[PDB]
Amino acid sequence: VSAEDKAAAERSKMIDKNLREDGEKARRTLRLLLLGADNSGKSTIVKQGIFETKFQVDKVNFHMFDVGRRKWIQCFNDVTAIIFVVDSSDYNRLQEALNDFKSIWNNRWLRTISVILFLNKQDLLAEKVLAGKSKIEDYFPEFARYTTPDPRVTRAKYFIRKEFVDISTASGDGRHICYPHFTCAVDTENARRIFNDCKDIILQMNLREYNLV
Amino acid sequence: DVQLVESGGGLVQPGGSRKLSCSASGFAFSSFGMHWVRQAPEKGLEWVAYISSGSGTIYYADTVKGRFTISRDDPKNTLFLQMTSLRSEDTAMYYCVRSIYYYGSSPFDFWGQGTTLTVSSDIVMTQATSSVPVTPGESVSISCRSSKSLLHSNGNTYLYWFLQRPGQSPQLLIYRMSNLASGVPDRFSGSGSGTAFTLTISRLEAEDVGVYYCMQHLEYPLTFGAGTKLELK
Amino acid sequence: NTASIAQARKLVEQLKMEANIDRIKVSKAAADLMAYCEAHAKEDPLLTPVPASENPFR
Amino acid sequence: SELDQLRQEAEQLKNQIRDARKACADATLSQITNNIDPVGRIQMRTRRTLRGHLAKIYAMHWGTDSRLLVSASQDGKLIIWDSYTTNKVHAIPLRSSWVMTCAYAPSGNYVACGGLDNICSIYNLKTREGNVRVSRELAGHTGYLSCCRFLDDNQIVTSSGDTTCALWDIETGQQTTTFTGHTGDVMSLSLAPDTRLFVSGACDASAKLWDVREGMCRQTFTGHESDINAICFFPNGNAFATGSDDATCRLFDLRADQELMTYSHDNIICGITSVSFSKSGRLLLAGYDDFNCNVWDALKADRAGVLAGHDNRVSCLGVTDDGMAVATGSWDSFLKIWN
Amino acid sequence: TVWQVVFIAFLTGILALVTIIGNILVIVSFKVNKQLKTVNNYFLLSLACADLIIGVISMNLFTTYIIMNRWALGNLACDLWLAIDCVASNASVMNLLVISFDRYFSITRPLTYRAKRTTKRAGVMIGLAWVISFVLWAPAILFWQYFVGKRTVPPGECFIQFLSEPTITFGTAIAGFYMPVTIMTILYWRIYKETEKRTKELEKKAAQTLSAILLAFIITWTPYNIMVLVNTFCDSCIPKTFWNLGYWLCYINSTVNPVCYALCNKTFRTTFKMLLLCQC
Ligand SMILES: CN1CCN(C2=Nc3ccccc3Nc3ccccc32)CC1
Repeated sequence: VSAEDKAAAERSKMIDKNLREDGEKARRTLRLLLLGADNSGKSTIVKQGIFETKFQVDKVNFHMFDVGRRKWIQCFNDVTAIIFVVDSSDYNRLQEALNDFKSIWNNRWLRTISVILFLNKQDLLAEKVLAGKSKIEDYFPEFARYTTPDPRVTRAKYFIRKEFVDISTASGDGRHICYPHFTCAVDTENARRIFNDCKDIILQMNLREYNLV
Repeated sequence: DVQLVESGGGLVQPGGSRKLSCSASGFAFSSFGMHWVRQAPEKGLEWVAYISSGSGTIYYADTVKGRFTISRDDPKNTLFLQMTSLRSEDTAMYYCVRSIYYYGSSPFDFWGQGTTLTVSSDIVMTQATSSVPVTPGESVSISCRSSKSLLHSNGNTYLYWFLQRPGQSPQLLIYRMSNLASGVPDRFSGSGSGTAFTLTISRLEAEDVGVYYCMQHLEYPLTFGAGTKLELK
Repeated sequence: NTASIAQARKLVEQLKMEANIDRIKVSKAAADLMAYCEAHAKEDPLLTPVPASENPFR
Repeated sequence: SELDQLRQEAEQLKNQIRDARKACADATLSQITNNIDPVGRIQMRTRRTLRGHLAKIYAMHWGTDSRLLVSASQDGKLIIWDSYTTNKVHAIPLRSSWVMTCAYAPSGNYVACGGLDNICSIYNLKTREGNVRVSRELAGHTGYLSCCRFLDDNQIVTSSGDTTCALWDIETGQQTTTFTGHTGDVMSLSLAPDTRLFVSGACDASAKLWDVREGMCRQTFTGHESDINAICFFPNGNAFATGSDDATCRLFDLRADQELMTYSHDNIICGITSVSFSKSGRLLLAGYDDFNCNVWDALKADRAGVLAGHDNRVSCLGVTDDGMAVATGSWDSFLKIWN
Repeated sequence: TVWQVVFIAFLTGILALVTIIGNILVIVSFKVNKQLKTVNNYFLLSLACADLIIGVISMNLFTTYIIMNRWALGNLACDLWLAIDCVASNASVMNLLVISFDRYFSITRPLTYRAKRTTKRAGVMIGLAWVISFVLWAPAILFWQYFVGKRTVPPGECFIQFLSEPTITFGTAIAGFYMPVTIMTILYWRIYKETEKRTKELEKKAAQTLSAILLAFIITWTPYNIMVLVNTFCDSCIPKTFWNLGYWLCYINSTVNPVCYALCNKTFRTTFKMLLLCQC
C-alpha cells in the first residue's frame, strides 16, 4: 500500500459511510405500486416515464409508483403492496378488469405481495343500478340468482367485490391477501385506508416469522 | 471557474502567531484533499501539511510539527493554517493546493495564489541542472534523480512535474511520470525508471519558460527538487 | 384501412431483402469458428489457467 | 384479395428462406467438432467480492482497461469499482431508482444508465469540480430502456420496450437513426467488434442483425421458443449467442444465416439472464435463474464447469477484454470476480 | 450402587449433548444462511451463546458433583462455577425479556419500531442484558466471604453461600426471575389480544405458541426458585434430593430455548433440516 492508494482506501470508506446512511433513510419508507386502467381514475386516489407520488400518514413515508405486456413487473419484487383501481361503473370493461387482476395475482414475481383493491367511482354505480337502464346481470348471467349475504345496490356492490375476492381466494395459499374497498371522487379518507392495510401487511409478516399466525 | 483565494499574511514578529486562510469557490471542496506548500523568499518549493477529505488524516513536515495546525471548514468551503511560535525560517509564500485520490485521478492539479508571510529516512530528489540556455523551437530535456526507487510494487511510479512561470503559481504537467495533465499541450512528455526520470519538451515556445520542479508522492514527507530554470538566449 | 396493406408491403420488402443474400455452407462456417478457437487458445486465461505470478486477482 | 396476395407472398418468401437455409446445412457443427480434445473441467474460484450495494444489481459493464467496472442497482446508485483493490472510485446518485441497464464508454470518460424512466442518462466522470454531473438526458423512447452500448463518446445505441432500437447523437441529443422490425420488447443488444453491425434480442423469440449506417435489418434469426434475454457476438464477429427463458443457449452464424448448436440440459428449467464468450470464444458463460452460472464448451456443447457462489438470481455477467477475470452480479446485492 | 446410578450420569450426559448441539445448529445457521443475518436474529444468537456456557462449563461439573459427592475442585475454583452458572442463567432470562419486548413492539408498532431500531439500539440491548447479568451475582458469590465473615460451606460441599440471609435471596430472586416473568406473561397476553383483533378485522395457533414458549420458563424454573425462598427461613427441611432435582430442571430451559424461539422461524427450521441431513 503506497501513499496514494492509502488515500484512495480512505475515499472508499467515506463512500461506504454515505452508502449506509442513506440506505437507512430509504429503509423507513414504504413502496407502493399503483395499477389500473384508463377509466379507473387511479390518479385521483390520494390527494397529494414513471410517475412518483409521496404522502405521509401518521409520520410514516409512503412512496407510490405509476407506470404508463408487463415484463418490468419483476422490478417490483419487494414492494410493500400493490394498489389496484377498478371502475365499478363500467360493466363492459369489468371482465377485462378481472382478467388483469387474475394476471397480476398469479404473477410469478408477485406470489407474496398483498393487493389493496379500490372499487373507484362507487357513486356512479349508485346512480346506475337505481336507474335500471343497464343491468349487470347481462354481462354476468349469475346476478340473476342475486342475494345479499338499497338491496339492489348493496347486492350489486357485494357481487362485484365477491368476483374480485374469488380470484384472490382461488390460490396463493394465504401468503398474500386482498383488501377490498369502495371509493369515489369526493372521498378523501384514502391514504388512511392504505395506512391501515399496510399496517396489517407488515403485522402478518411479523406474525409469520414469529410462527404465531 | 475553479478558484483558490488566499488570505492572511503580513509582517509578523518572531515568536508570534498567525492564521492563513484559503477560500475555495467553484469546485466540490469536501471531496478534495488539501495541501499547504511554501516557497521561501527567493528559494525553492517545500511541502508543509496535508489534510484529507473528511479531516480523517493529517500529516506535517518535521520542521512545522508541533507548532502548525491545519483544518478545513467544509460548510464554509475554506481551510486554515494556524501557525504558532513562527521564526525567521517560516518567511515564505504559502500556496494552497487541492488534491484528489482515486484510481486514475490527477492530484495536485490546481494551485492557488500564495500568501506572502514575512517574519522579522527521507527521499532526496536531485535536479542537477539549475539553468539551461534554451532557443525557441528547440527540444529541451530535463533530468531528475531520486535517492529511492519511486516504482512501487503495484506498477505505479509516483513522480510529478510542475512549471512555475514568473509571477504565477506552479502548474501540474505530468503525474506518475507518464500522464499529461488536463490542458497541458501534447508537446510535453515524460519517461524513465526508478532513480532516473526525464522530462522532454519538444518545439519549445514562449510561455514555456520558468522553473521545473520534481516531486515524489511515494512517501510522506512529500519532497521537491531544487528546480531547473529555463531562460532565453 | 390502408394501414394493413402498408404493413404487409413492408413485411414482403423486408422478407425479399433477407431472402436474397450471399450464404455459405455450415461446414465452412463450422470450420472457421473452430480455426479461430485454436488460433487464440494460448491467449485465453480462462481456458488455460495462468500462474499466480501473472494473475492480477490473486 | 389485397392483403391476401401480400400474405401469400410473405408465406412463399418464408418457405424459400427455409429451403435456402436447409441447402447449406451439409454437416452439423457437432459432427465436425467431434474430433477435438475437450477442455476438461474448468475450476474457476471466487477471487474478489465487491460490497456496498443495498438493492438488487441489474446491470454491470467492464471497462476497456479490464480494471474498472460500473454496476447499477435498484437503490438509485451507480458505483465504479477498482476491481484490483476492491476500492470504490465513484458513487453516482440517480434521479430514478428504477434502472435496468449500465454502459461504460470505451474511452472511460462517460457512463450510461437507464430504466423505467424511458431515458438514457450519460454521466461525465472526468470533469473539473471533482464531481460527477449528468451531461446528457436522452429522451424520445416510449418504452423502458433494456440495454445501451457506447459506440464512441458521441454515439450510443439504446434498446427499449417500444420494440425499437435507436442511435443517438449525444451532443445534439437527437435520434440519428431508428431501428424498427421487432414485434416484442427488445431486451438485449450486442455490438460487433468492427462496430458496423449489432444484434438485438427481443421478446418475439427472434434476433435481428442491423446495419448502423444503413439503418435497416439484414438478417433475422428464429430458432427459440420464449423471450430472448441475453445476446453476445462471437469474438470473430461472424457469430453470436443468445439466451432465452426456455433454458437454452443457441449459437447463430451470420454467413450461414442459421443456427449452429444448442446448449441445453435436462436438469435446467430456469431461464437465462446473461451470456458472454471468452477471449478465444471456446468458452460460453451463461447466467441462470437458479443462483449459479454454467460454463459451456462452445464447440461441443458440454458443461465444462459451474460458477456457484450466489444466493439469488444472477442478473448480469461480463468478461474482461484481456480475459483474466469474469464478473457476475446478482440480486443479492453482491459482485463476484472469478478467475 | 454404581450399576444403577450410572444411568443418571448417562441421562444427564445425553441432554448435555442435546443442549450443546442445539446451540451449534443455531450458531452456524446464523452464518450458513445469509437470510438469517438480520437485526431480529441478533437476540437469538445471544440466547444460544448463553445456553452454550450452561451446556459445557456449568452442566457437566454438576453431573460429576452428584456422583462424586464432594467438590474435588478447589474452593477458590468453586466460586467460578457458581458465578458462571449464575451469570449465564440470568443472561438467558434477560435475553428472553428483550425478545418479548422486541416482539411486543413489532406487533403493536409494525410501521415504526423496526425501522427506528437500527443495529445500534440492538447492540446496546444485547449488551445491557449481559451487563446487568454480569454484575448481579459475581460480587454476591465471589465477594461475600472475602468481604463479610469467612467461608462457611463445608469442604465436601459447595453452595452459593449466602442463602442463610432471607434478605438478599428474596431481592435477587425477585430481580432475577420473578420480575422478568411477570413482564413476559403480561406482554405475551397483550400480543394475543392484538392477534385476535387482526383476525376479527379481516387463535388456534396463536394461543398454542404463546403458551408453549411461556409454559417452559414456568415449569423449568418455578420449582427451584420457590425452594430457595423456603430455604431462606428454613435450614434443611427441604430434602437435598429434591434440591438437586430442582437444580437440574433449571438447566433444562437452556435445552428447550433453541427450539421455542429459533426453530419457530421457518427460515431457521429450513436451515436445521438442511444441516441435519444435507451436511455441507
Ligand atoms: C441452576 N442454577 C442455579 C442457581 N441459579 C440462580 N439461583 C438463585 C439463588 C437465589 C435466589 C434466586 C436464584 N435464582 C436465579 C435467578 C436468575 C439467575 C440465576 C438464578 C442459576 C441456575
